Amino acid sequence: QNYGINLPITGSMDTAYANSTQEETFLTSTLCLYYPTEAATEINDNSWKDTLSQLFLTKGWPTGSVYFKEYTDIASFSVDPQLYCDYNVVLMKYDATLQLDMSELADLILNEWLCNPMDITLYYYQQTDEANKWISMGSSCTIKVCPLNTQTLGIGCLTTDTATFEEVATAEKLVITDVVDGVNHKLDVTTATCTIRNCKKLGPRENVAVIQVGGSDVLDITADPTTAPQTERMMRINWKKWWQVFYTVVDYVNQIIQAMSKRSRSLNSAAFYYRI
Amino acid sequence: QNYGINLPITGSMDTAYANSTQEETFLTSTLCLYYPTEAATEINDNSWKDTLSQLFLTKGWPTGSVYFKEYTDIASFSVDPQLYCDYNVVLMKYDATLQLDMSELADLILNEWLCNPMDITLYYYQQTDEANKWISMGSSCTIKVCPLNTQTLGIGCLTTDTATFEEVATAEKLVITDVVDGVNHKLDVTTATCTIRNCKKLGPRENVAVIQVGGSDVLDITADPTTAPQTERMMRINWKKWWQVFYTVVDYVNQIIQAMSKRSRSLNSAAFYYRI
Amino acid sequence: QNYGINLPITGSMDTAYANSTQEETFLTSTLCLYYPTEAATEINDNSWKDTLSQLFLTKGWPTGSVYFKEYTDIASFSVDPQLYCDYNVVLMKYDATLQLDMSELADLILNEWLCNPMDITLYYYQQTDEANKWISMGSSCTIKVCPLNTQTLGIGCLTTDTATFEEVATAEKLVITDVVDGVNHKLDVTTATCTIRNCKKLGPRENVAVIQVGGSDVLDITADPTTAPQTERMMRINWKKWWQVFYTVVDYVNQIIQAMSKRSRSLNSAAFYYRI
Amino acid sequence: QNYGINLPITGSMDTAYANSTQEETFLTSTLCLYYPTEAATEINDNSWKDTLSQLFLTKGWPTGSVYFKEYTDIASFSVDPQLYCDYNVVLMKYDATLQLDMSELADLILNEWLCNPMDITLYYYQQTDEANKWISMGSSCTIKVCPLNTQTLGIGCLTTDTATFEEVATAEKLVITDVVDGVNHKLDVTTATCTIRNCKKLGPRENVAVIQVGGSDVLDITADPTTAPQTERMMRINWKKWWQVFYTVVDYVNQIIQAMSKRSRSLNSAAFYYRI
Amino acid sequence: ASLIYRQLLTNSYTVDLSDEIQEIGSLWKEMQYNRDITIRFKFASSIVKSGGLGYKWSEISFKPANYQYTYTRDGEEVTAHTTCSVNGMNDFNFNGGSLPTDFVISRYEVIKENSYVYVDYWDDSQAFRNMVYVRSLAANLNSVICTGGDYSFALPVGQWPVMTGGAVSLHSAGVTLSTQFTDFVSLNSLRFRFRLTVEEPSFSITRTRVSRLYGLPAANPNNGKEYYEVAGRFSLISLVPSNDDYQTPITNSVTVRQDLERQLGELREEFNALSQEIAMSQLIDLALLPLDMFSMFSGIKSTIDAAKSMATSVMKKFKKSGLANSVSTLTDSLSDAASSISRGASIRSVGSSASAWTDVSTQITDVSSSVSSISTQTSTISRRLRLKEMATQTEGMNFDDISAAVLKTKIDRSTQISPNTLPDIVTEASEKFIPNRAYRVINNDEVFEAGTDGRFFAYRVETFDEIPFDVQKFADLVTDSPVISAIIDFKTLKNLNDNYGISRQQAFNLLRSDPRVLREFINQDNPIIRNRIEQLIMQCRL
Ligand SMILES: *[C@@H]1O[C@H](CO)[C@@H](O)[C@H](O)[C@H]1NC(C)=O
Ligand SMILES: *[C@@H]1O[C@H](CO)[C@@H](O)[C@H](O)[C@H]1NC(C)=O
Ligand SMILES: *[C@@H]1O[C@H](CO)[C@@H](O)[C@H](O)[C@H]1NC(C)=O
Ligand SMILES: *[C@@H]1O[C@H](CO)[C@@H](O)[C@H](O)[C@H]1NC(C)=O
Ligand SMILES: [Ca+2]
Ligand SMILES: [Ca+2]
Ligand SMILES: [Ca+2]
Ligand SMILES: [Ca+2]
Ligand SMILES: [Ca+2]
Ligand SMILES: [Ca+2]
Ligand SMILES: [Ca+2]
Ligand SMILES: [Ca+2]
Ligand SMILES: [Ca+2]
Ligand SMILES: [Ca+2]
Ligand SMILES: [Ca+2]
Ligand SMILES: [Ca+2]
Ligand SMILES: [Ca+2]
Ligand SMILES: [Ca+2]
Ligand SMILES: [Ca+2]
Ligand SMILES: [Ca+2]
Repeated sequence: QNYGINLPITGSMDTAYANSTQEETFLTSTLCLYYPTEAATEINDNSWKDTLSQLFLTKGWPTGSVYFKEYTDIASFSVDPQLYCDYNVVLMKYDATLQLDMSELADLILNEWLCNPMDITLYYYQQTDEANKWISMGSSCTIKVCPLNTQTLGIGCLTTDTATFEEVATAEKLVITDVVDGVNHKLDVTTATCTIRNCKKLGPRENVAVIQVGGSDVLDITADPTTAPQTERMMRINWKKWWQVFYTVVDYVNQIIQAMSKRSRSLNSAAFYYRI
Repeated sequence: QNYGINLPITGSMDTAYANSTQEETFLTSTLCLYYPTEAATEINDNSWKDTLSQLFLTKGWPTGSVYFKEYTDIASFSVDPQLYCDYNVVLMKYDATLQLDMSELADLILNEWLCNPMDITLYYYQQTDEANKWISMGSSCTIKVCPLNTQTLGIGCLTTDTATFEEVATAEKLVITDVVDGVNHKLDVTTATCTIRNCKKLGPRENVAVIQVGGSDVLDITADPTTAPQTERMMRINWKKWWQVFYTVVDYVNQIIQAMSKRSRSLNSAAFYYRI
Repeated sequence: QNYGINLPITGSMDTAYANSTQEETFLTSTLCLYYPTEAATEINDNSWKDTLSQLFLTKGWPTGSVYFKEYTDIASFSVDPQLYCDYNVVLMKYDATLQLDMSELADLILNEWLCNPMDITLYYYQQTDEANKWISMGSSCTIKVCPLNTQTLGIGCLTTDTATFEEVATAEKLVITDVVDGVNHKLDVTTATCTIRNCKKLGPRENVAVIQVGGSDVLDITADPTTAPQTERMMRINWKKWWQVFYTVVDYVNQIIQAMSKRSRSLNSAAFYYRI
Repeated sequence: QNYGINLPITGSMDTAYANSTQEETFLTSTLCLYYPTEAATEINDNSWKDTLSQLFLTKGWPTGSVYFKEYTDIASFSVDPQLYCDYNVVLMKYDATLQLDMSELADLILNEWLCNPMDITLYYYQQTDEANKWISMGSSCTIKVCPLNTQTLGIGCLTTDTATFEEVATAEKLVITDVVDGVNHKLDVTTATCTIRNCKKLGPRENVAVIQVGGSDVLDITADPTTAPQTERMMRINWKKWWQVFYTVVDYVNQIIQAMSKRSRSLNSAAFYYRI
Repeated sequence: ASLIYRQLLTNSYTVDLSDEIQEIGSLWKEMQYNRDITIRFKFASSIVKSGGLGYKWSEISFKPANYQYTYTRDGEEVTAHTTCSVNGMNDFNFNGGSLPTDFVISRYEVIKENSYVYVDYWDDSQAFRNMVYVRSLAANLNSVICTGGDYSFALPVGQWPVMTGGAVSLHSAGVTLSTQFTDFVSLNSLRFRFRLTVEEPSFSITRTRVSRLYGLPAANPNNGKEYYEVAGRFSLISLVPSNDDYQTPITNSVTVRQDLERQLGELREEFNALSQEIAMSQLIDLALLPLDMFSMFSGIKSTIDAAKSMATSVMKKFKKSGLANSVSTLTDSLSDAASSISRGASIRSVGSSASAWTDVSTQITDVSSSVSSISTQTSTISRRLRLKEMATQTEGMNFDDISAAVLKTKIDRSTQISPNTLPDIVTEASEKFIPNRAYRVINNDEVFEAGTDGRFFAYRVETFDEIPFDVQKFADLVTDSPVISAIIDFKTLKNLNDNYGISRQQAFNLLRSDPRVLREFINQDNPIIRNRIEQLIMQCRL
């Protein structure tokens, strides 16, 4: 009712716990499963979606409340993935050659990013604080950056010649660039092929969980070298058969959802803070 | 905030006014000017963006805050319009032949919307409330509607024969359909060419203002025939050249922003909040 | 029961029992829809009237309460319009070339007119007050006026020569003539194909609403230049398809009726004032 | 007014009489004279209307208040007769062969009627009260009625064979049919040539006086066989020439209108209120 | 008047019994049509012969047959169409042997007393286009005799067996509405049932050990007759939509709101408007009636189909609403609490001892308003004291009585009735009528009071002064002792006592919601009680 105003909440420590709300949330919420194409290839069944839906119903989710989205690979999924379900679970296959990319993908879907546009042709750009990054996404991103001194002159680069710039990305379908804060950089990006945005990390995204299928703990969703937090929304499982992975996901859907929370930003209370 | 949304906020009617926050708002916000391509063509200059940014800087906007986005025309812009920054100003050129279309675009971007997918191939659909509409957009929409009775038989239209359905749109890049509430409708839409969603009007959108370049007051941002409100965010100006229009926008940017409100920007630039 | 006298009515500003039943309107009153023939042409369905009756019946109007009337165009409809239903809605299409005509049409049906005969052959005519007009209707009304002086001789005209008469209407299906008050005029009218009546504007016609399907607000139901009122019974809607127009009319019929009131001249209360 | 219609009006039996209002009544009213064509033919003059206007002025009517409407004969005038002026005087020439028609015309124009459309092809029709009649007028109206029974079967007539129906009117310009009340009737009428309406007699008209030229007292404005009231508004005179009749009308306009009352002219000129 | 709700729940089992047969099965004006009809019909025969040399028939059975004719009715030449079919037939068989030579009849159908003959009948007359909304329908017909005729069998060898004899009398028993499926339209028709009675002619087959067999085989049931005729009269009463006394539709093919709406959307406003015209004392009189199923559902002017299923349709909708599930959850909680001394820990008591009536639960809790714990406890308890109302554990007249009285007086007045509107308007009314309702329990000249709104009050009967509310005593009193609905709840009682000094007996009766004192106070036009009952009625807003 009172939107856009932060009112303190003064609950008491003695009020009794309420009954479980898990069943009601399962009845009123929708779940999205994101998996790679090789999963559906290995499973090799035209009705596996229906079987998984029936099993989820055995776990309490109403029929039709679970959606199964497919993506080719991590690179294709990193092209502004749109996660719209109340609860999103991304079955991300591990690849030792695509560690950073994997992290980048996680860093984009496990967090909240307030993004404003970037016209590299018009203005120079600097990153104000540690929470500010430059997220670029599209068919192929090649970001070259020229730091500028107080004399708006390139440092180790010429403003006029982009060949002297410094390469931070190459043919990337998603890259999060972190440059030194408080320095104006001239940017040369393949704007025709991909778009760049100045994005502030507000905080975690609670409705998105990432299950790393195979590998080890390699995700680093923080630009800070000193911190590599493995949050409760980053699971890891060893696998041989994709049917096993999906049975594990459906069996422990309770635990997976417990690790997640309703998107704080997408709900009525967030009205005139950012949305809804 | 959210737990305290349903709490009172009490204020004395004698509290001193705070100093003007216009300067702080300009120093901490971003402005987007949406203009048609004919504006850039008629201006016929390659540095006009830089000149406008400098003139805005004269008006208090730091360099890098003002952004310029070009759209070909109302029809193309109406296909899932994106509102990128804190303050959005849309210069809509008036054509007497596209009045409704203009209205629809305004009704899309001057109001908050909560949309859901519509599987027109599988289920029949109803509009529950006067706030409920069907917003469809894409390359080309052609919506045919068949009202049904309690027995699922059509009325004035055979359910199987789409040729008997009632046409409400044809090759529309955007259309907001409003059928009689409480009646089930079978929908035939060109799903290949355009997507339809069941949307609910939540309220006004404060961060989007539309300036109608030439013409008269023709916008109708409410489907109710008895109401044709002209909110403070719907401006109208007369023009003979586009440079005069842009200078008028720059000079009176303070007034234009005054008609708009902060905190209405969302992470996503989309024109609606999508639930699936 | 006391019909010829205006007796004061006293009420309490704190009176309780503010009951209501809009359903009484639906079952007791009849609705009439007046639309142009081109609407039926575009719809091109032989049972669209039945479907619209069904949809209205969804809103509480029993079958047989809603009537649909066809008119070829604004000019043809303007020839002695006869609106007899309890509630009248006229879907008037906008034509930029026929502004005044539309205004005249609205001025004829949105107001209450007390008209007396005019014998231009026998008598000269004045307009006593601001509410006095000369309304002429027919297949082709051509009115020429010669103002006289206190000596009965014409001003800038000869009473014996109609060629000098100042033409004020030419081939009009309907025209409302306003001349200088307190001046006798000789009128030359095509009595064979046009009847002219000396009319007084008593007041609003509560039970007639006009929905303008098209362009901007242009109606001027007041002869006074200084005022161009836009009453609640003058609606305006943007359109591209006629099925959409009729669906908007049906879905918001409750608001359209709310903007109207029972014809104060058509109930037993008004008995022996002018009519029933 | 309407809110105080059902309120008492109290008057002392000693309030002083007001001065004569006939002069102001003439100065603020209009008079209509309805006469046959044979009247003008016998007069055989073009300026006779002007002379009658001047004579009326000598009797106290401003130039412009007296109007003369010409009708061919009683039968033709009976088709949707129109009463235009504040005071209406109808000079009906008596013909011994048209007594009923004369009565019918009188019954139509000396009384207020409230009428509804009659779709004789879709409904059976009852006459609920002695005040309920079926008034049909047109170029030629032929009414055939089949009284049904409680089982919706014709009595003395085959409900499907119109040839067995009962002839109550044949080639009538106007006819007021009165059938037994409480009986459902199946009607077949020459709908192409005439319109039939279900009418209720509300009361006298008080502003229409019928002067019967020649003959005897034959008018019967009440369908009740045991009443032939002769109201003050139905007068009778003897004649040999029409100029004498018109001079009598002019010289006794005071007495003629003393029997009539203002406040009864309807906004419409029609002889009946209509409710569709 | 609350009894009706209970009875619906109590009778809900029969609803299931209905569904079975159903899934085995597959203003207004009254106008009369008594018509003298002549049903002319006939049977058809399906004679499918088996392979071999033709000595064996695979089947000789009945087949529905259509007939058209014209006859005179009250001087009208009326064209009639009929369709005759049979049901419940006896599959006799003849088995001359296992050889291909021997006469074998695999299965031949004979209609006997256990069979039925159905005849759809239609004509182009008026009566048969007015029968869309039917009040009553009943047809009488003279019985007819259908005799079986000869039918020789096509054997190329030896004597030709002949199927002679066989006869049954058709006696009219029941007439209903039915449909005839044409190419492009669908016709409403009258379907007549006929019971069979075996008759003296016994059918036998020659060249066989078959004789003295009774029935009517399907071989030649027409016996060469062009048609079988029954003459009679059918009485129909049709409900034609009319909004005026002078018009009457020739045909009733009009659309009603329920032909287009399955979820009543605006009838809620109709009910809320109807609430204005409710009298107060007479409403109490109606609320004291033990409104049973018959009383509740007898006065509705229904159609032929609607009356046939009103009670069970209402009950089908009734045993799904929040009220029924609350009753079920209360019963399950009581049974579980009685069923195990194991989980007194899981349940937490706001009384001396554990009871399902006295348990605290989810209560997501409302930080919007500063709420005391006692308020939450009392509200949670009162929300089950509602089930006490609907468990015959109350003493005075309860809010459910008022809800039922309002429901009855509104459904009778409401012109919107249909086989789907009365369901979901009785149930949703019981769910949404008087949502905020208070209860009181008396003990040792002290009254405890709770409300679903969270307001609690303790006071003394002799003088209405509030007392420190003693939770854990109100709970023990309310779990066992009679619970009284607070029609005249504390605030109104104190106002009345202060302004209209009431006697000890009057206060005694008002506390226990005695109808007599309530109606006597209403008849005195006492503003306070009238105001309270007005609030209660306006709360019955659906
Ligand atoms: C409440 O909690 C109990 C204890 O586990 C559980 O059995 C029950 O289903 C929960 N929900 C409700 C509505 O009682
Ligand atoms: C506000 O403005 C006043 C006067 O312009 C100035 O003295 C003051 O420092 C400003 N800031 C605050 C917080 O009052
Ligand atoms: C009325 O008539 C009387 C006598 O004829 C005259 O004196 C008077 O002025 C008139 N008017 C009024 C208002 O009395
Ligand atoms: C208005 O409604 C109230 C309660 O809703 C009722 O008491 C009253 O009688 C109604 N009508 C009038 C005319 O007071
Ligand atoms: Ca990357
Ligand atoms: Ca370099
Ligand atoms: Ca940085
Ligand atoms: Ca890190
Ligand atoms: Ca459009
Ligand atoms: Ca159609
Ligand atoms: Ca709608
Ligand atoms: Ca509007
Ligand atoms: Ca001139
Ligand atoms: Ca004109
Ligand atoms: Ca004038
Ligand atoms: Ca004007
Ligand atoms: Ca006649
Ligand atoms: Ca006859
Ligand atoms: Ca009669
Ligand atoms: Ca008589």
